[PDB]
Amino acid sequence: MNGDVAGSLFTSTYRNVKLAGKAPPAANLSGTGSCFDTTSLSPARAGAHKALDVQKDELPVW
Amino acid sequence: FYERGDLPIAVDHRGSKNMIAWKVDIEKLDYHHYLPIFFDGIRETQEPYRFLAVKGVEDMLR
Amino acid sequence: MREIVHIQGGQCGNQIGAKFWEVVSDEHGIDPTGTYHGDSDLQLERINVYFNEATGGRYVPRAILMDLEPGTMDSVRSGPYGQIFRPDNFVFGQTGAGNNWAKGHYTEGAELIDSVLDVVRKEAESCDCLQGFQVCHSLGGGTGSGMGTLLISKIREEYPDRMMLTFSVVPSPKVSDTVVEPYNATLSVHQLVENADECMVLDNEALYDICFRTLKLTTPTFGDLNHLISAVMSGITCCLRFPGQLNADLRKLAVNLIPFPRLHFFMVGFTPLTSRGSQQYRALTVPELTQQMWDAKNMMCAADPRHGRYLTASALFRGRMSTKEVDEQMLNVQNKNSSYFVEWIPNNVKSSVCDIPPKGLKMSATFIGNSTAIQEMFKRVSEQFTAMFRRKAFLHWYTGEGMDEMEFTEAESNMNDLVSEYQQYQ
Amino acid sequence: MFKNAFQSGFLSVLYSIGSKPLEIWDKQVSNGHIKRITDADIQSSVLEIMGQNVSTTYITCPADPNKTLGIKLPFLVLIIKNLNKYFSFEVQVLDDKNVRRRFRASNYQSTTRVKPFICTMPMRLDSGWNQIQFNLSDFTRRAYGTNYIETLRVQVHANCRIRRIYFSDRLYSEEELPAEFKLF
Amino acid sequence: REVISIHIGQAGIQVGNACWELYCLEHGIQPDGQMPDAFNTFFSETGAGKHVPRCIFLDLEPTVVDEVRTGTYRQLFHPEQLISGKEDAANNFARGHYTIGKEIVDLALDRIRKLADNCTGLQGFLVFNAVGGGTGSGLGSLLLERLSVDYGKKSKLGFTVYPSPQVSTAVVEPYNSVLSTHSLLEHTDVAVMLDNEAIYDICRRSLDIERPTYTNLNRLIAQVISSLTASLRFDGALNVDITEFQTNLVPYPRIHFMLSSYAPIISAEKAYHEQLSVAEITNAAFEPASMMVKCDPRHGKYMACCLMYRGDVVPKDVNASVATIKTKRTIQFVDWCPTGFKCGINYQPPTVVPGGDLAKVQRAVCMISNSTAIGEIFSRLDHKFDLMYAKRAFVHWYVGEGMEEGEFSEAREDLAALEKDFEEVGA
Amino acid sequence: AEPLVLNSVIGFGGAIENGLIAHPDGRTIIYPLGSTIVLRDRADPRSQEFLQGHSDKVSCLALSRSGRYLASGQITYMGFTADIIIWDLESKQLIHRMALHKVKVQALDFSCDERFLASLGGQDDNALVLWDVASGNAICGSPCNTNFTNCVKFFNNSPDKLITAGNFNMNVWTYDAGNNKLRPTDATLGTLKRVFKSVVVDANDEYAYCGTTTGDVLQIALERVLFKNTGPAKGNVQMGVTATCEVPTGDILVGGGDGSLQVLRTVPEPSSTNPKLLRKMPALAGTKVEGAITSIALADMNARGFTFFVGTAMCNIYKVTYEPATSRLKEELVQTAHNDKINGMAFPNEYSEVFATCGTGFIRLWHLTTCRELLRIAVPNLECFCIAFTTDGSAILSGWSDGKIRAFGPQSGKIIFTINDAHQKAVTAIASTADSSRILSGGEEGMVRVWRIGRTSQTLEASMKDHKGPVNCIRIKGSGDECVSASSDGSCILWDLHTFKRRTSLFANTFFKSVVYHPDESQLVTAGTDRKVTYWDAYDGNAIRIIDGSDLDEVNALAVDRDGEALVSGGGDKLVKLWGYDEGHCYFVGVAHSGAITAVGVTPDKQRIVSVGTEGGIFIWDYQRP
Amino acid sequence: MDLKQQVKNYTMTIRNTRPPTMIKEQDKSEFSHFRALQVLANGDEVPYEATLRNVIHDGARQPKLPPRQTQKHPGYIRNESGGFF
Ligand SMILES: Nc1nc2c(ncn2[C@@H]2O[C@H](COP(=O)(O)OP(=O)(O)OP(=O)(O)O)[C@@H](O)[C@H]2O)c(=O)[nH]1
Ligand SMILES: Nc1nc2c(ncn2[C@@H]2O[C@H](COP(=O)(O)OP(=O)(O)O)[C@@H](O)[C@H]2O)c(=O)[nH]1
Ligand SMILES: [Mg+2]
Repeated sequence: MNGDVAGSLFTSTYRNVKLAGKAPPAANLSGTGSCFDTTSLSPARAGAHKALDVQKDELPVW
Repeated sequence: FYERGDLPIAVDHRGSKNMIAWKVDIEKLDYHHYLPIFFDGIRETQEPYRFLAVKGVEDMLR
Repeated sequence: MREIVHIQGGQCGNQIGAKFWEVVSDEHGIDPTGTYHGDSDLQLERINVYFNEATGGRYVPRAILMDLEPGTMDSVRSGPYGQIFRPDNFVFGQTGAGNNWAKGHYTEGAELIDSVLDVVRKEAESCDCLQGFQVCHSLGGGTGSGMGTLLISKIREEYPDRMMLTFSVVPSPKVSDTVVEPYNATLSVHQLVENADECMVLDNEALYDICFRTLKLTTPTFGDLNHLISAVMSGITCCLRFPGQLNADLRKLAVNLIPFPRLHFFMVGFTPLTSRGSQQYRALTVPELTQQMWDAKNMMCAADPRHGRYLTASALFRGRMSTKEVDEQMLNVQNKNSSYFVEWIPNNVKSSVCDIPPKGLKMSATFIGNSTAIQEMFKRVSEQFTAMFRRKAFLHWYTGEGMDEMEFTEAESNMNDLVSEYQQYQ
Repeated sequence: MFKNAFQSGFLSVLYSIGSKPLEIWDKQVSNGHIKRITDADIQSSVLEIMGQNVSTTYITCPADPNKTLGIKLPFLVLIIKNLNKYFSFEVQVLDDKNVRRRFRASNYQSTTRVKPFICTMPMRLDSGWNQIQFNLSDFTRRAYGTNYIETLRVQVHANCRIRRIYFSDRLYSEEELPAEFKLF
Repeated sequence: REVISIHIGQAGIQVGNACWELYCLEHGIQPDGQMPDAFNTFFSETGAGKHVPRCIFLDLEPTVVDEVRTGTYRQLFHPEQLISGKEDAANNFARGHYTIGKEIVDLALDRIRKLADNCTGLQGFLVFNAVGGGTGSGLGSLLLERLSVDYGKKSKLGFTVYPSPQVSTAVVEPYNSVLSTHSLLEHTDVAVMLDNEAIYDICRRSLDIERPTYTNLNRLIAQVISSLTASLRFDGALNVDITEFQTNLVPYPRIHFMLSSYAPIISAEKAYHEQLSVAEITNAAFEPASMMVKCDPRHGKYMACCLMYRGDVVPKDVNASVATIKTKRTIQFVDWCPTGFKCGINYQPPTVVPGGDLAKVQRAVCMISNSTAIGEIFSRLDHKFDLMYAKRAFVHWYVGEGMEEGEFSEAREDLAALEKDFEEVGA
Repeated sequence: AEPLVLNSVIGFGGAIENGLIAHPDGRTIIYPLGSTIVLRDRADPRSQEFLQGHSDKVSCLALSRSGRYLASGQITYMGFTADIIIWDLESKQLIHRMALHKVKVQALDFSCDERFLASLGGQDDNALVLWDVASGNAICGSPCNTNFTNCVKFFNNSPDKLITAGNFNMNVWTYDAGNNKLRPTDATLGTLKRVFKSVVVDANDEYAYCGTTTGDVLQIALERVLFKNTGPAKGNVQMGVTATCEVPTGDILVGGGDGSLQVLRTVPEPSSTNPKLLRKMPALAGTKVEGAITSIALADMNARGFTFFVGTAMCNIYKVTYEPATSRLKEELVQTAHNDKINGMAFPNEYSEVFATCGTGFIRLWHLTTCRELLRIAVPNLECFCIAFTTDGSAILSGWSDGKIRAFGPQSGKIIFTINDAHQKAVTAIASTADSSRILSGGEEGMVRVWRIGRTSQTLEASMKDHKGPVNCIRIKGSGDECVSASSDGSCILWDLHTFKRRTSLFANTFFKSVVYHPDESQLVTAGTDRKVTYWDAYDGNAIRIIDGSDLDEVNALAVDRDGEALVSGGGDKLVKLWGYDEGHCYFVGVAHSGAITAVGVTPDKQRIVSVGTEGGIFIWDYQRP
Repeated sequence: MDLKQQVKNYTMTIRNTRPPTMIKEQDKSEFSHFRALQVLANGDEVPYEATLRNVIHDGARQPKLPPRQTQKHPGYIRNESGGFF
């Protein structure tokens, strides 16, 4: 229950990246290109969990 | 009970034989809860406690 | 058992606090990573005062860092003994007040004071028996003066029964950094006189003068200035953290040094202070420490103690000594300089002894004097304030942020009457 | 412990405002958690015990299971907050026949069973913060012909916000209670 | 015959931290609490091979208390004896008497109660404190009043340390002293004045130590206490208990302030220098350079005097010495007391504590007298009190704590009446 | 006059940074002693020739890559220039002595081509000077920084240098023959303001590794002097990093502030699929070591593993083996010594191969034949003074600076009793009587006390306070009646036990230091600060004869053979004198004890002489007829 | 008076009931050390660590400081009459 949900965004991000010192997760920046231009949309789905484990030969035999 | 400190007794420590300073008046004291305690305490022979037990028994009986 | 909560505000406050925590960690023998590694057992028994115990044999400081710029936090985490601070005590803004008391006390305060108050209160119940608060800051800046004053107001509103130390550095016309120094200082001291239980007045000019004359150093860097102030900061509280032949409480010092509720502006010194070229030609004895301590050139304020009268004074010693030599030396200093003390308060000297001298020294002392010479510095600031105010210079950036003229008028009146009582009792 | 203590009219065994509130208590947590957080109602630090299984997570009064504290005070008072979940607490007492009775007050049972060793009782709590006073002497008198002598341990279970559990000797009113023991 | 000692404040606790090792050294008790009947007056033998003292050290700061807890005598004092509060009185009489006193004195007195019940032939009380501080003044007076309302009849030897006229280590100590004395009058029966500058001078001249600390002061105070309690502890040719002072040293219900002195304070080489006899030590026990409170008795007249002796002392020489002193005119008595001397003798000589400088003397004398030099001392303290009170300095701390200027006014007028009584009686 | 053969030696200085170093060829170790450097055969503990000539304590060592040239620097009194001394390890002679640095020389470094030396000196000097090896000349110098600089190291091509200041900076200095000047370039730290202690350079000059006092390794890419990834990922070490060494592989062996060894991988690597590199992971968590690490040296090159010699602040030299295949460090301590000045030593009665030597806070029992320390007792923070066995082997008495006398047991080191306060300050002399029931003590107050010890108690008898100065020695006669006390009033007092009185008082102009009974109790031999030994008649007290041996400085050490023919004496100088008793004749030895000798003794079996000085050194000699 | 203090008194009461301990801390053991000394006396091939053992006692409580000087040079200060204290 916070008066402003976005009331901690910048401070939390800065504390995580610098103050606490833990490595910040830097991923999903592929295909965004530069600024001032539209980002190329990837056809991948964010919500979908496309794990699809492939144990082709490491599966033990009964 | 005396070690617990629920007995309202102090020693006068007078020049004559010492009397018992009673924190509360003995008249309204609950005899049912106190008389068996002191009557059981008559048995012991240690110096600081036997005098207290005997004097308390005497005072209640009087 | 007795607990002090430290708060750092502004650039000067944060740097001085970092140096102070380095000094305290060295004195208690804990490494810059947070693990105790000392030899004597005197250190363990009084680490609850400045260090809450943490899992893994690590001790974290009981201080709250407060500012508005990322640069100060980056510098604090950069320096040595910067890894011991708890990362969640960094109450932190984004923009910076920029030498504006309005920006520090009315605009950014309205959204930072709630968070800083929550952290301070939570750290307050983190300790069982509170003793007091100590805040280290400036009186000329924006993020250190205004926000510090607002935090003091809220604290003293919530906890009306605890000691209050405000290590505040004050401007001097010779060493002048910014331009609205009188504007910030007048309002800050206006609130401090009605709010703070005592104020530790410091200034850069006196420290520079001491470093030039006594220490005979070539480049008196900010590190040296902060180290001297840090030595004072540890000396004033050594009594609670170590046993001695005459233990003195912080409230004990407050009662001995405050005869009237508003005459609570003290001036500080430290001894011994000698150059390396002369360290070998000097002994270590109470008479020489006392003469250096009472020398006017060992004082850390731009106010000559000989231009006024000592209402009260106190000396806190560290090291193995004799109370006989201590109190006879105080007798001598009171008798020879009899006219310099007030006449209607006998025994103007309080003395305390502690059994632990600081690391690197055989013996130390700390002077704290409630004299009436501070009125000179206050008049020095007030005349600048009146000169700026008669023309309303710079006043529009204060009036355009919610403020008006009445608070300035009241501050000027308050400072005038306050220096009037200093002069009257002088 | 506590056998040589003074045991005046008031005696606290756990206070939520302190450096180490849980020094004599022995936390035993499984599928749950314990915290010290600031409540949004009384603006102070209180301890939270939460657990999926109320019978698993609890805190006992004496750390050593064999070694038992000694308190002669009749009344035991808790200051808790109702989280609208299952909550229970247990106390051991000693009678003059030198046997150990047990009193367990629970939120999730209906009948009041009386056994030779355990008396299980129902409790009904109000909405927010409330103080419960237990009156060990009267409960011992009602549950058995015995009378109260001594308390051997106390243990509170999951789903509770707790602060200032203590002992007392009288039915103190709110106005006559000392300040640090009040609710506001 | 047993007497119980209680210590309040830093000064009282350290005086006790001297007296107790002196006592166990006298009785041959190792610090852990066992020997390898005379001890019964101080140490109670409990269980088997364990002796515990009859005292309570109590103070609000924990520093001195747990320094004692972790010091040399950890096993001697029972852990329940050492009471410790949380924060100082901060040289505030009101803070020490009304804020933390209401919380600590109840436990303190209900502990001394169990001490008393364990005791059987309790002779009386004796308190160790300095009125300059906050705790030893405020809560000392509070505990005094409560003990008086509890027992009342029994004697209360209060060995109180007052501030030196010109040596000072505080600021509001005149306030603390007058406020404490206002209660010390009508509750204590025998109050013994002690100073610090006088002891500094004593150890400077006689004990020829150039840099004396509090340790030597406490050691010699302990020596005085042991010398005045040796009559109960051991047997002599003429013994007196605590109750002879109560009748021979208090001629009037309110004039009870006794000055103390001790002889011979001799170092190691001066022991071989000077000849130890009775006449010269009795003479040395009377000049101003050998009394524990810095004041000049020649301005006053003696009312009563008591001489305890330890060691190889026969009544012949003390009788001759008292006769010579009475014939001497440099010291003058008062008309209301033709027989102003009370002698007492004990066979055991004083002991030597390794670590002190006092040498093994075959005999010693302790002097306790009543005079008016206390009258000038109280007048001086009253003057330096009213000087500061004229400007209402430091009164805001008291009024904030909860007191007012009322009790200040009554304390001032009560001390004025006390001086009136001294100047009337000395006539 | 003839020199005395020097048998074994125990002792080295572990406080010196990077002091203990191995010769690059063959079997040779070298470490700094008090004010001399000591060579040792790495194979067998046969002490090699010592190299004297230093005015005061040596503080830094350096060795050429070829191992032919050695450089040593010392610390001198304030105002007197410290001198760097150069030695040839093939022909052991002084080659160059250069005195330029004001107070002390911080560090020295030799070049890859063994042509230049870098000298950094002074807490206050802070001037870097470059010398040449061909002649005792100085090429060029420059002030380093406002803050003091700690260490200097060369590259493997050596026109360049790198130094790291103590407080807050780091520089790379290049040397050019065009201007004969040193051009510095400061390091580019992002924000770090760390305090550097030790530095090491790679085998190919790409990076340099410096240990901060914050407790982490710090990597600097050279030729641009840029900051890169920091040290251990698994937190920092318990105190500041104190020692660093370069494995011949791509690893760094780092020794932290609390005896902690770690092997850190040097190759960078990116983690979490980001441009940011992860911290240097520890490829091996080495076990703890008792002493604080101060020196690491790569001793041997073996295809199965790498051997390193590690010095400690507690003066404990360790040999550690590191196996890259199976990551594990194996440690064996090879020698131990005293970290601080030692004073006083004891011999068991008619028993030879036990030494009781005590230093600050430490009692140590040593074995004579093999020099291996058998037992140690440690009190946290105290200064030790006179210690002595009882005439029975039951107890070892020890004085302490706080005024307490403590008695310990020989086996298991159990304390049997202690006196809570024997003297008002430090006690200086303790002696035991033949009956083992009485003990004599003497402190700095100037009083002598006597204590009777019963099976359950310790009682104090009459105490005599004749002396006005510190009591320096106490000696009891075969029967307990007679005991002599020598103090600093210029007087020696003879006491009586049956009645605690004094018989006579021997007097001299200067302070008496040592007094020894002659066998059969015929006479007394005393030594003091008059530089004169004096014979005294034991019965009445009279000066028989005065010998002016060693008039240069004071003498405080005396012992006499069991029969009474030989008399061994110390002094304020560095030589040990061996006189005949009846005649004044010399059989002394000169080269030993870089520090002033403080005590001496002769083994009861008349085979060996043991001497202990103001530095942590025990020198086992060989006895011979005078 | 307080809960922490009461627990401390209980712990210290137990610590006074227990008999005093001569050794605060021990390394290795006396028995193993005796075997190490025995094999050393019998022959060779004994490591240094085997023979070396240390025991730590309570010792001084205060930190280590250089001793005080109580009396200065005798020619500087004197008492009222004369002498050297
Ligand atoms: N004789 C003697 N007096 C002492 C000693 N220590 C303190 N005092 C005296 O005590 C007076 C002040 O009271 P303190 O004992 O210091 O402290 P307190 O009585 O507990 O009062 P607070 O400090 O407010 O808690 C000083 O004026 C000293 O003269 C001591 O060791 N020996
Ligand atoms: N002693 C000391 N004083 C400093 C330091 N940094 C800044 N100051 C002083 O602080 C004053 C300016 O305060 P400022 O930084 O603007 O306060 P802020 O805006 O609230 O952070 C200057 O006059 C400086 O003399 C420091 O590191 N040490
Ligand atoms: Mg006090």
